[PDB]
Amino acid sequence: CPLMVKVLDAVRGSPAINVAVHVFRKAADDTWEPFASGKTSESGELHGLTTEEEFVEGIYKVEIDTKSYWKALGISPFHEHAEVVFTANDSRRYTIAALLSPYSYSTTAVVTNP
Amino acid sequence: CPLMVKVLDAVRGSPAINVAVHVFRKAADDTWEPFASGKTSESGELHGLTTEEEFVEGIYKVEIDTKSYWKALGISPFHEHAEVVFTANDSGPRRYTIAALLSPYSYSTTAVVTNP
Amino acid sequence: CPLMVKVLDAVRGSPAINVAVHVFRKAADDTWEPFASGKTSESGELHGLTTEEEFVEGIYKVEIDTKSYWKALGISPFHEHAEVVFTANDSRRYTIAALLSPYSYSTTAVVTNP
Amino acid sequence: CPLMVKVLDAVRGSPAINVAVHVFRKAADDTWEPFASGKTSESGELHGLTTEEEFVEGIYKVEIDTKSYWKALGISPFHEHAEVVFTANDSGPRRYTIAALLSPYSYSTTAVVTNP
Ligand SMILES: Cc1cc(OCC(=O)O)cc(C)c1Cc1ccc(O)c(Cc2ccccc2)c1
Ligand SMILES: Cc1cc(OCC(=O)O)cc(C)c1Cc1ccc(O)c(Cc2ccccc2)c1
Repeated sequence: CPLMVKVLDAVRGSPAINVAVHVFRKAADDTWEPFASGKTSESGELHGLTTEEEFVEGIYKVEIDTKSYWKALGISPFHEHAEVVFTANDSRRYTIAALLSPYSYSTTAVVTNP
Repeated sequence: CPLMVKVLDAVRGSPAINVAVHVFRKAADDTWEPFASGKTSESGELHGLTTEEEFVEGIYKVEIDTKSYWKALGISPFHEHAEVVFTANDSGPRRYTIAALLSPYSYSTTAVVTNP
Repeated sequence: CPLMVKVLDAVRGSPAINVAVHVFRKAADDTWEPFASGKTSESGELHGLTTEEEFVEGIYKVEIDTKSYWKALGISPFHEHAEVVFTANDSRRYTIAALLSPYSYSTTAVVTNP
Repeated sequence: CPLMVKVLDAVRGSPAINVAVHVFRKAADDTWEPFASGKTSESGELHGLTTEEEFVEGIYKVEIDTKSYWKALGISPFHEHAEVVFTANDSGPRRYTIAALLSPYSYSTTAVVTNP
């Protein structure tokens, strides 16, 4: 699929499982419209968010509900969520990886050619 | 000061200089209200965004304009910005440092929260 | 396999391909002895480093030749290499992930139960 | 001072305090010679490790004792330490800040290199 999300937990050294993830596309009036969502699997992965036909060029936001995830582990977190905003440009499979800690997160993009 | 932002460049091993930073606060009607903004200095620091009086409890969004930064350097980066969103001062006033590390296709953000 | 290495490139947004990786186990006299090595694949992965029988408890070092990798891209790097040192403890597949930038690197461990 | 180390804790959103740091320099015979060592302060900073005179060209290793840090907090971390290895002063004297961010199963390290 053209867009995949992979989330890891830096405290336990494991995939971040059952993390809610919502994806939005920016519309003509500059608001975010829901596009896709899911929960990460047992391997911290979220596949089948979209298809090639639907994933057109545009500005996308991937919002990862980190706060609910830490709350379920009984750990006080800093961030309300993690939000990754990017332009999808035709020329390409996107993997958005995120590494979570209660007071920090990192995100990287892996952009590859089939 | 109660809120400070520090930005580094992981390609150039230097502070990220002249990076625009915009801070918003969630209003009663659930919309983002403009709160303060500024530019990182030669040391990659942004001080003086706010005051103890003005920086009340709330949900804040710190948006770091990573894209314009990379573009001025001739790089086409992945992200539009780096965005940090947090509830501030929920148990009384704290001092927040938002530290960000930038690469063209990655960023990290961390918070240092201390009680004066 | 019990030990896997995955390396990403934060400058290009891609797997880090053809990165030399050497693994060492700490011996009784506190020196590092070569244990395994390889180069990352087209997907930035290095599999088949060791087997369950051979990967006993001990202190391991994973040395990732980041400097040669940046040099091949024509980019000046800071670090001589990236070196991840850990205790492998029985109770477990280890993924060591690393995210590379010329002046920074991060590494995380994903430790999972088959 | 020419070499400074700054350490943060990503679990506690605070400086990493009382972290041991050992610095070595590669000798002529290719072995690591002890160069300087110290403990991070209440701000997670380690200053005064060396001087401009003493900090000559060479390959240096900065070893941050992350394991003892986590253990004193009751965590069993993954890594034995965080180790940064770099050629220093190859085009003349520079000032180096080694910044590290710590989680039990992860760490990041970055370098800020400036020309006084
Ligand atoms: C907050 C701060 C105080 C500080 O005081 C030292 C000084 O400059 O005198 C120095 C620095 C480089 C910093 C910023 C800083 C420290 C560690 C660090 O890892 C980072 C960048 C970072 C940001 C997110 C994830 C990993 C790294 C910045
Ligand atoms: C481990 C892995 C598995 C994976 O699925 C395939 C597999 O499990 O073999 C896909 C990816 C991109 C990865 C690597 C990865 C996942 C999350 C993540 O945040 C990072 C980057 C990172 C690495 C170290 C420190 C901070 C951030 C890499």
